Amino acid sequence: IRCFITPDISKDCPNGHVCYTKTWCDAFCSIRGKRVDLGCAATCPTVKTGVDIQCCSTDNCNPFP
Amino acid sequence: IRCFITPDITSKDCPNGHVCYTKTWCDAFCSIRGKRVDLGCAATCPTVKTGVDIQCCSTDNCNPFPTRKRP
Amino acid sequence: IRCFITPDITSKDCPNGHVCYTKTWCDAFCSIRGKRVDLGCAATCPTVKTGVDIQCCSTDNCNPFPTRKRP
Amino acid sequence: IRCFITPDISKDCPNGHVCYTKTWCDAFCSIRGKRVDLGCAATCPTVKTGVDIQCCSTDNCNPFP
Amino acid sequence: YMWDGWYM
Amino acid sequence: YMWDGWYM
Repeated sequence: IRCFITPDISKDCPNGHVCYTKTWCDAFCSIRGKRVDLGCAATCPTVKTGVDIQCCSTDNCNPFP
Repeated sequence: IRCFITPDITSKDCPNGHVCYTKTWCDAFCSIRGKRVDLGCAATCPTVKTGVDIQCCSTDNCNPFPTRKRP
Repeated sequence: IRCFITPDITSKDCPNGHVCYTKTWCDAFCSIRGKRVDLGCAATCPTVKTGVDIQCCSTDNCNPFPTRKRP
Repeated sequence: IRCFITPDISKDCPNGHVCYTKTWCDAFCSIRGKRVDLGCAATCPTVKTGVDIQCCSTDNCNPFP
Repeated sequence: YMWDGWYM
Repeated sequence: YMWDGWYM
């Protein structure tokens, strides 16, 4: 599967991996917008309160928002 | 509740019932540096005064650094 | 000359004779985000206008983000 | 020799080392003041335009400014 | 970051 | 940083 991997923004990841888009606010949220992390992992990563992750299973499915 | 707490820029965990806040005010260095801008959490909201600009909110990470959202 | 150049916050090398500058202005998002604050270097200083606040200086790293140095 | 090592702010460094204080502006210089790095090295480190380094050879000679 | 610039 | 706070 092909995923975007920041800060490259496209890589070939092993079949079975998912692409992901993590977004969340840090203290600069009103100054620079949300933090954005694009990558791929063998399973959808776990995160915490305040972090949005979208995991998807098709090529290039996690472009920069 | 999660709040930003200066001097760091990452979210921190505060006890249930606290409010996140921002506070822009003149400390000892105002004549040299301008107003200080603190991010914190507290059980009650701090007080609005002639020289103190304050934001208070009760949802996670709701107190990033203030900006003027207009020209 | 060394100047700060956004979006990064670290010093960069610019050709001899350039000036460091800051430029605070309204881009397309001013109604949502407020004024943009750019740091750069150029051969000439950008222009001061009713809506544009500008600093220009000619020494290394002289253009950090602007602040209001008073209450 | 004893030097301050940020962010510890005091460590024992081998005899012959020097303590140092590096200070310099990043783009936050007017917002948070200068960057500050305290450490020790076998020789006074080399730096660049815009960076001030003070190297000293006595215990605790590089305190936070 | 989402934005390509710094805003006040 | 030199200062223990953020200033505007």
